[PDB]
Amino acid sequence: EVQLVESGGGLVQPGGSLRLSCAASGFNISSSSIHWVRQAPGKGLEWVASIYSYSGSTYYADSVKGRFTISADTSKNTAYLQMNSLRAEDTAVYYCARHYSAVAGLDYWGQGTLVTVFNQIKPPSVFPLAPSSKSTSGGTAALGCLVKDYPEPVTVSWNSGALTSGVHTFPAVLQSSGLYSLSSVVTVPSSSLGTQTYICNVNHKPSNTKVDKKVEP
Amino acid sequence: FPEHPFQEEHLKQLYKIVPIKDIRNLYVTFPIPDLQKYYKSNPGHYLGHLIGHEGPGSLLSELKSKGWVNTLVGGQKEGARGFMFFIINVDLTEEGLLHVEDIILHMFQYIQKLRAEGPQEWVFQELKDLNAVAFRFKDKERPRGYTSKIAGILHYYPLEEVLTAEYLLEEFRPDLIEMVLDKLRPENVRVAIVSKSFEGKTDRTEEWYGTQYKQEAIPDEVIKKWQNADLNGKFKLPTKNEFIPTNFEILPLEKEATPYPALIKDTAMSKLWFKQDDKFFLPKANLNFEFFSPFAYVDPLHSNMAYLYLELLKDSLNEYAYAAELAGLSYDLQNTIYGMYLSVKGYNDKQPILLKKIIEKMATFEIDEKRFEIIKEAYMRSLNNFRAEQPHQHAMYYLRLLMTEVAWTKDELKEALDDVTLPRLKAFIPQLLSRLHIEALLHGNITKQAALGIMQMVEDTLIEHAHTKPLLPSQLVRYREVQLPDRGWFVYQQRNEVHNNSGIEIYYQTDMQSTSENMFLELFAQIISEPAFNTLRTKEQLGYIVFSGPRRANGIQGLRFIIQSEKPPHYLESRVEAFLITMEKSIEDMTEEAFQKHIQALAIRRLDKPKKLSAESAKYWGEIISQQYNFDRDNTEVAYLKTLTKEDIIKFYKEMLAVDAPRRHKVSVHVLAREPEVIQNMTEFKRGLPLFPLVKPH
Amino acid sequence: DIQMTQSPSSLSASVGDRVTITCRASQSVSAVAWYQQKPGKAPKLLIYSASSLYSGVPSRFSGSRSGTDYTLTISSLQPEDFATYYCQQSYFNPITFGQGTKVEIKRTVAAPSVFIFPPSDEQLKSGTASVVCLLNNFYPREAKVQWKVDNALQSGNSQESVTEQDSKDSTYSLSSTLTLSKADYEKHKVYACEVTHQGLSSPVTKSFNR
Repeated sequence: EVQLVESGGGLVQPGGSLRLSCAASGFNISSSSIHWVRQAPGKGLEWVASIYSYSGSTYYADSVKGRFTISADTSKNTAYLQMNSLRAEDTAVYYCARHYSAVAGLDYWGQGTLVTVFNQIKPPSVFPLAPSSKSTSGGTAALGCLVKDYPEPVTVSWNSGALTSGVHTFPAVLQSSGLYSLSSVVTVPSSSLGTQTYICNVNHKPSNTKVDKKVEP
Repeated sequence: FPEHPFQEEHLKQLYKIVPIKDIRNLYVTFPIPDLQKYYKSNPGHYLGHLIGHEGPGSLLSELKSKGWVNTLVGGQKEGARGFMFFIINVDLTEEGLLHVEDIILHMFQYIQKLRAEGPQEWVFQELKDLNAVAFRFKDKERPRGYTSKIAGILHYYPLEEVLTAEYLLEEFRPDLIEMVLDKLRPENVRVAIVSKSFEGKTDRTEEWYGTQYKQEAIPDEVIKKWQNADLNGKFKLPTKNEFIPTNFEILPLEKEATPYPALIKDTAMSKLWFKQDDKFFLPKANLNFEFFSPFAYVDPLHSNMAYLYLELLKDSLNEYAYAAELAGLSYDLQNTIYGMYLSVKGYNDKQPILLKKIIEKMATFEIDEKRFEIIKEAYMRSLNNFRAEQPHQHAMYYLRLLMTEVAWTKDELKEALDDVTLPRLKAFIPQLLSRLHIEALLHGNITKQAALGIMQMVEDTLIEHAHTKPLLPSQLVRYREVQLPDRGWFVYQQRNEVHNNSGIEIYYQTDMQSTSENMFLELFAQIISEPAFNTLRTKEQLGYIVFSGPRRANGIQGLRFIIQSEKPPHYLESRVEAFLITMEKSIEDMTEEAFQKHIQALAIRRLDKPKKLSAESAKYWGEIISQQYNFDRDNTEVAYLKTLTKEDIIKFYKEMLAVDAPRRHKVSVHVLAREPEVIQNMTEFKRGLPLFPLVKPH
Repeated sequence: DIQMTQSPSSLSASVGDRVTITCRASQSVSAVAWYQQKPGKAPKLLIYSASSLYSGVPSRFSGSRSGTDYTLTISSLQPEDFATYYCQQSYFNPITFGQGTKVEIKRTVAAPSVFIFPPSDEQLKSGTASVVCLLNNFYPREAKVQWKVDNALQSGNSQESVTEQDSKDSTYSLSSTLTLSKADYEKHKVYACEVTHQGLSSPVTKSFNR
């Protein structure tokens, strides 16, 4: 009954100027109307823009007033948003969304798309953590891999994703180089020291980095 | 019709209108029931009072402050006997097209401001007394059309209501104001939008003319946000200008039975002239004030500061002053190269209290920051704009440059605006107002003694603020005008950048205004006027903006030829000289008949009684600014005027105008399009040239 | 332009608990939403008009307006009701959000399990020396992690990547990462992790030798 197909949002350099499709099937933009929303990764939300296609009424935020240009085709029930003056804080996820008849009621959404204005891309490098005989202390031990210096987070797994429980693939933290780094671990006993050597399985989707790395003391 | 024609099928709807002319407009419409029986309070015109009001806390005040809306109009729109309308028709800017609903939200805010504090009584009494006076002291009626108007309302009103048509109000109706407040709801709105940009977008065509529009209903989320969510921002009702509107009585003329304004007070601080109204006997008064002060033309920086002072001064007081101006008292503040120009025009009832508060207001003056920046930038635009205006103004500007004593160019004015800071002006302000001279015209049914006491009061307040001291009578100087060395015919050129048009002004120094020279120059000017209408546009085909004639500046007469066209300037000079030959032989070919019809033409040209106190007061002020005061120059000059011959202007003609002339004072100014002696430096030009004397004050 | 004070940043409560979350506007206004959005997913309107429940949400959620106090009210939590929230004033004025309100769980006081991880050789061939100390299966958050290089306290080069709700017991796993140089790697052999937690009130210090 509601269909919000926003698309076209990809990856771009600063200085560009691109549109922003949204297919609002199931209702009219001449009816209760659509909005744009700035969700950066690991950050809060922010309402970007709003067109009123029945009246042509644009409304912008305090930060991005003027630099963006929203537009609307009522004949295909389809709006667009031309963008200008692209800056490095625009790496985010944007959503098209239907506001309905309420005072703050913006209920339906779409899947969203990734919009990225980016400094650097680097594929990950996969280095195993090395729990050696010096790490062996008491009945508790572990086994792991350091994923270092990569743009969009790496799927990391253990024995092609078999053991998920107790395995913790710590979320990455952006390092000083504008790159991410995380760790995925697995708790192993000290009876397992040398019994089974596990292989962490890395896949980083945009850089296409598939490294199955073995851990040994 | 016992029913409105807009029966909820077409409510809450927009329209998109395609115009031929490039205009853009927004049209809000409310249909409302009959209040024609309710002529006692007339809330629909009361709403027209409250919508198109421009005052403290008003809607349009913020709409200008938001920069979306040029103008608005609202009020009661008549329809049929049964229904009535309530329309709002607004002009559009560029960014007005994006904030439409916001604008309407502010309208709602206004409605809510009326919904919070409810109805008002003193507003009704104030508007009642003001329209009572405005009906009492009406001006005229065109003999055709009037009859069709009052015959238009003759159908609807009893024979006692045909003149007091809507101009009188009996009673107060708070229930009606509640009713129309219930009518001003978003359920009731009818929208239409005009814009050129509606191409390919409007399918639903009008039946007769064939323009195209669209129904395009507003969705409900935009609707529901308006009603329940209601709060107040920067909107406040307007204040009153009561100010004792009682004394409209005429005052009978006293022992001082002069027909011309007498100097009733002279000090080193001020100088005061006074004149009761003999001919018109109206309940009105007009006041003109010059504040003379040295700091005016000291340097381009002081001139900019004086400008900005009066300019932002106007911007400050406008918001306070307009509701009193709405009461029927108009004014103007302007500047002189010498000092400041103050106009106070209106009724006799409250000019002392109003002018009192004006002096108290412009005495204690403050600056806002971004306001100063907008006005600064704005005049900065108006300044570097001066490359792009009409070459007749360009020619008059260069003539008033060359033929005065000192003159600061607009280039200097452009470059100097880098330094206009708030502290520098704020240091300048008390220095300027510290020590100055006053000069005033008081004219109307008023007295001399109360005029002296009020004027005294005023200058005492001037001393009250900054310990004002009078000026010295040696620094009431004026700038003299340059004496040509009796033979020179000099020329130079000025290249315009923008306009592909060449202006040209052909100046001639005759003489100071003696009583002979005024009629010499006026009569000779007119004798070269009408045959120039015959020969220049039709026969010589110079241009369309072709002008010739007198020059009145610094008490010095002059002769000019203002022509803007796209020509070579020496080519254009040559056909001007052909026109000079045409007028020269057209002197000697004059019959008695040309002469007699011509001097009667001059006579009726000059002779006219005044038609309003502001006209005669403006002529008297126009004499006080030239410090001449020759109040009956009219009768003397006319009495002289009939005592002329054909040979009287021949002997006037030759020495100044001929080619072998000993008193030929000729000088032209070339303004070029985008494509004698030379004048290298105008200072070094004006270095070794003499100066004219001034006029003995009578 | 009237901003929003999202309080708190996050909280913790278990299934069948009463959760009240107060966002606060900068001004005394009416027009406020409440959201929910699991990560990598589209959001949901929980509470429209700051007092009413939107259709399509379980009925263990309500809103309330108290002057300026704008409160999301959860009667009973559920195992699926652990997601990021967002409150939202709306006008024609530009719309701001909060930073997100995460719903986490309450559990008994759990002392961590502390692991550690020497760097590999190819890290030193990449210009990297990292040691990863790992607290695990602890609730609540209160712990202290201190690096020791040959019994000398370190700070200023670590990051605390904390995982989400554990699939085992709904605890949390923390990781600290001592980043140094090879000139400080081969020098300091003793890499002790001085962990001090509420449950592990006697501090444990898991070490290795290079």
